[PDB]
Amino acid sequence: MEAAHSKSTEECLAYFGVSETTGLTPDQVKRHLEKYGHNELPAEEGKSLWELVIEQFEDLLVRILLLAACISFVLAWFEEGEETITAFVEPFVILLILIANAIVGVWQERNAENAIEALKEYEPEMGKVYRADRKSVQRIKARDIVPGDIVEVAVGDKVPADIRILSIKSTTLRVDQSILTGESVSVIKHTEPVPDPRAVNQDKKNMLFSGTNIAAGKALGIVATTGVSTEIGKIRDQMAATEQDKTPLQQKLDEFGEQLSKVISLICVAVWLINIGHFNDPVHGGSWIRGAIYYFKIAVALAVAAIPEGLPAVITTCLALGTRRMAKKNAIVRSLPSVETLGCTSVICSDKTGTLTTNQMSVCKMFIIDKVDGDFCSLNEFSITGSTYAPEGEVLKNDKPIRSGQFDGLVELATICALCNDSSLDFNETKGVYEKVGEATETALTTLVEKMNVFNTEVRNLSKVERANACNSVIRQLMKKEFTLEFSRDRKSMSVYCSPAKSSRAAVGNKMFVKGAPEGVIDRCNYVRVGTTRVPMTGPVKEKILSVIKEWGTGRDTLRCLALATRDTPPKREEMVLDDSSRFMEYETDLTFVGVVGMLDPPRKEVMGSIQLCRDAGIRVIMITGDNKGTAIAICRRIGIFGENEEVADRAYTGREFDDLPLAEQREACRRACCFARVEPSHKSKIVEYLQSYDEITAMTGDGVNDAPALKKAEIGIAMGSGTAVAKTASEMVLADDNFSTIVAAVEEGRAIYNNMKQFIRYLISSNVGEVVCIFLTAALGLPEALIPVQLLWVNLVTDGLPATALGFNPPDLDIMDRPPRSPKEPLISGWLFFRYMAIGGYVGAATVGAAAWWFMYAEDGPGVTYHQLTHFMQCTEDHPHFEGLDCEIFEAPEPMTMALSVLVTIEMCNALNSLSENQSLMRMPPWVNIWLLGSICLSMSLHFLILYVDPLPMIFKLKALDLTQWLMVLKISLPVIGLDEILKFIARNYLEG
Ligand SMILES: C/C=C(/C)C(=O)O[C@H]1C(C)=C2[C@H]([C@@H]1OC(=O)CCCCCCC)[C@@](C)(OC(C)=O)C[C@H](OC(=O)CCC)[C@@]1(O)[C@H]2OC(=O)[C@@]1(C)O
Ligand code: ALF
Ligand SMILES: [Mg+2]
Repeated sequence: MEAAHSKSTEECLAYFGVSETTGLTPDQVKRHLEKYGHNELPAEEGKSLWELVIEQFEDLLVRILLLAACISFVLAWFEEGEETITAFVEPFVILLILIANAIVGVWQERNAENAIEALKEYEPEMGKVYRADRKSVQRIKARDIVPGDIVEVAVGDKVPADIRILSIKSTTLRVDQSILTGESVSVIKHTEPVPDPRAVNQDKKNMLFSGTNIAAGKALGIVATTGVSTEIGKIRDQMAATEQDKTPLQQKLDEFGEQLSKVISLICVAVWLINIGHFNDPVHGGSWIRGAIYYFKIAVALAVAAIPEGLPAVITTCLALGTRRMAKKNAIVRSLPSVETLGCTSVICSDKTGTLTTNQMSVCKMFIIDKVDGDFCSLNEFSITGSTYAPEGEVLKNDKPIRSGQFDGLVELATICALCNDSSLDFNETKGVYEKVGEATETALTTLVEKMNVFNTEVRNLSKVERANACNSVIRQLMKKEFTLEFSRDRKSMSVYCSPAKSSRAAVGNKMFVKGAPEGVIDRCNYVRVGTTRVPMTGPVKEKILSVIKEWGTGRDTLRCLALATRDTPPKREEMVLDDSSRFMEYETDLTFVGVVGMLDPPRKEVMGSIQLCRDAGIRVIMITGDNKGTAIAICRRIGIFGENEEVADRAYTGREFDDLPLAEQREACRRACCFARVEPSHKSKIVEYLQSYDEITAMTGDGVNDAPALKKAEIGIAMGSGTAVAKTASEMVLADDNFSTIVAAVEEGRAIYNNMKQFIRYLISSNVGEVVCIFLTAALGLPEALIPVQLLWVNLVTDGLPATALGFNPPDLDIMDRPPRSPKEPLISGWLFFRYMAIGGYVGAATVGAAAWWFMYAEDGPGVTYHQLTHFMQCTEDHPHFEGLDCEIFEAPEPMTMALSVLVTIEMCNALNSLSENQSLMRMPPWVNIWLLGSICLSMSLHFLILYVDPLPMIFKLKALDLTQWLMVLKISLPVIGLDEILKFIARNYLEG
């Protein structure tokens, strides 16, 4: 039934044609069960083991490096016995790394908790219905409940489905709807209709929502909707349909390989144009079948030279280490890719209760009457410190500590708070903290009484377990609570009947202690207590009292206020009719006003500061809460989201108000407003989405089940360490410490990491440039292969793979948190940096090819072959005449190729020092600042030797160690790089900007 909250009890029964007295028939149940399905949230299992892997290859650069791997195997057959000892060493290491990351890849992702699983933990296994099937109530499987069922709920019960309340059995039905509002306070339901068809959950006080629980009372209702058609279902649907977007960095990479596929494809065809001068001459020394082999080989070369493999492993390494670092800072990162995105945050959306606040109601102000005299009435106001349920704190009179026991009014105020209470305190020994037992607004009263210690009870030596209710028990010993007149909706107050301890039932001196909404209570008072005396309530006194209640109830504190009173001469136990509550208000009459207490859920101590720091980093903070607007705005002023006196008419909205604005208005509203109150779960995700429609990287921080959709939606969802499992499993990070401050340090860590990732992302890609310049030259220039695609891999995995990981340790800046969030679009390489790496790029390309063509012409132990007979090195065994000198097997010699690889390596070992800073001369910025980089270059050079000496290696790589005569040469061809880029680093920093 849609909109059951807007209809009457009769209309709802009619709608399904059911009897409140008998319930559905076995037929009706079967028909409904088929028409609506089972009352269950569809389970969503994670991707299978097979999927995870396949998804691994889904990457373009990965599918291009795989295609080349195949062509590298198809042509792995065509080979003779000269090198028949190593023919498939390439098709091996090419797919070895592919399946290496693929496998490991799934070793991180397949390890994740499911949010819907956690969510279904709010689904009860059992429910209670009245089926025509039989007379007494049946207890069946919740999933077997259907719309139209007549259900019964009782205190402690976890509501089975979205139900329209039919009849409330007790005086009141109290419900905890924190899974939908994040507020634990008991909501008092009723059965009357709620007209507005757009009423938010907080407004549907005639409905019971699946997943919530009964705090107190017994009720009968009719099921309106089940399964995914419930409020918890919408939460479930927003979490199912999600799939976090690709981080900003991943997009830059996906863009890179998006072009690499175009550039390479274009370079191949490019070289093709330079191979038309051999197609003309009518020669049969190379058929088409053979003629194609050339291209498929040069292609596999370009691919392995372009695709900067190894990077995917360098990144994962930096992040993994960062995560360990952040964990030390109390920030558990569940999604590595989010670490980078957190530094790029411009807006932080935050839940209020239990996130910005402690979620522990605390009484911080209270007053009693001082003296009365005609139109003059003065109050004794006090303040109480303490923001938790712990009995730690003091009572302040004018900011100066005092003893409550001195004031008689406070002895009575405390007596009422201890007696007119159904809650208590408890010390959780396992957790080492004090926790409430029962309602929060009542435990605040319990806690206040322990702090006041109006009878000066000796408590310093009691165990924390016994300290929890010490002072309350003392008071419970003075008066016996005969019975309590439970709260009534038409009274807004509650009272308890008490007789003196150790007196006869006939004895005189009984009292009623009242607690309630100030208006009603104060109006039933005809007297005001003064110390231990009592004088008549008069217009002046009443106005004095109501004036301060008004200030406290709506100010910069907007506190929940309770008036405490007592009936000095209550009715005789007998003449009281307890079974009829409409008679209670009259019993709670002729009252003596005693005092007022003011409470609120405080903010966490370190939140104002944390938000100021966020502001410094150019990050805005917005509040989105299910709690009411008045207290939401109050808290916003207390933590600095609003000015103590700022006008917020257009800067704060309730969910309902927001829903009224048209779409374009809603959007703009998210840019202007900083406080959204009395919202529903989907309102939070919608706000985050609007924020994202302006291309802002938004973080969401919360602790409730109602925060899940938004947490899921935000680029960076951050859950409170001591919050719900649902929130945690939907987040990218968890603040084990529960401090907002931690978020700030995580953003800082996020900015620093990316800065370092920026360098080694350039370093590696840079290297890959010089490589392609090489393969390009020795492709349209005729020359033999200076470097084979089976060597590059090792270089881009171990040679550069080490300096990279070393760069991820560059010392971060100081002004890191004084600059505004960087744009998601900010490119890695462009402008002068595009050219600077273009020069170094082509350079290495010819720096290697030059060392190869050097071992021939201007060489030593090599044939001084002329450049012409060098480029035509092919025509040797076919054209002996023209081209002739030595043996035709000196080209594929392990010398020329082993001369270019030494250059490439020596260059990149110098380029890693050039990447220690964008526009900074290595001389100005000591290349030894990063000790891990120096030691890194060593391990690479040593491994460059090891890949020569130990024969089992240079065999597959086709390399041969060089001596001083040759090695000294490399140092003089690569070393000049600390100049080109050195001069270039001067240009930008002296002719562009700094
Ligand atoms: C792997 C190696 C290379 C050389 C490659 O093809 O990189 C190109 C390329 C695809 C881009 C370019 C390279 O393009 C050129 O250098 C122009 C053509 C000259 C080649 C001559 C043939 C020998 C990057 C690498 O380099 C330079 C030095 O100019 C910079 C940048 O890349 C980034 O910002 C890094 C993103 C991870 C990208 O223009 C980028 O395309 C984009 O979409 C960007 C925005 O990304
Ligand atoms: F704790 Al909330 F909205 F769920 F402030
Ligand atoms: Mg909360």
